[PDB]
Amino acid sequence: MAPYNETYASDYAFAYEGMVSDIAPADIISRTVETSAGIGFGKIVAQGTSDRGCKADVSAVSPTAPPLGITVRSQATENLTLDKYPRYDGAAIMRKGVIWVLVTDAGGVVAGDPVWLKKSDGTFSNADVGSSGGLRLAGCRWDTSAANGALARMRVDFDVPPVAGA
Amino acid sequence: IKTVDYYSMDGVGKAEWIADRASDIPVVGLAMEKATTTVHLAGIGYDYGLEE
Repeated sequence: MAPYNETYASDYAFAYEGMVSDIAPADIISRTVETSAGIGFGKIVAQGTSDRGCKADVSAVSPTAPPLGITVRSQATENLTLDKYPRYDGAAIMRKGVIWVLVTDAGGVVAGDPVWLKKSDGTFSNADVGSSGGLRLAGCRWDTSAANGALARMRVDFDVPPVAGA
Repeated sequence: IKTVDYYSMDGVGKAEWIADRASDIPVVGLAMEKATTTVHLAGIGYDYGLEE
């Protein structure tokens, strides 16, 4: 009977942090979490050192060492970390479907835009940062107009090599 | 007969850690093999003369 965090919303929300939207194709890949803390749901991941592991640290990704994919919302995750994949757990990375993610940009994004990754934190945006600290995920595009700090769905394809931007 | 040959077989696979609805599930496989040997002919015999 818990009425806390009641906002009396006008209508239903759109999605959650890492939920997918149904479509026939999806590469979902099982990896093992390597970071000491968990990994959030809609997040980018790099290639681990365990030959099948992944890390949440993408500060050193390059066109030669591209990022691995994006985690998905699992909803059965050990109930000790709130919404995360705990250490030593199947990660369920996705690299082909359409997924809801979080926007980090001042002016927001619109339907068809490039997707730029900020290597410092691992956040998605519309344009390059400008100090050799951003990559462009070459095969990727948005699918929703959204403001700053809101959820937008994007279409992703990680087999296309990334592009470095200074 | 000329040769003797005969048959064997072996299989190969690997299992892995997977979780959370992913399509990644590994697979196994099988094989077979044949091997051969040969067979040859030899001989010995005697003789004698008419006055032996």
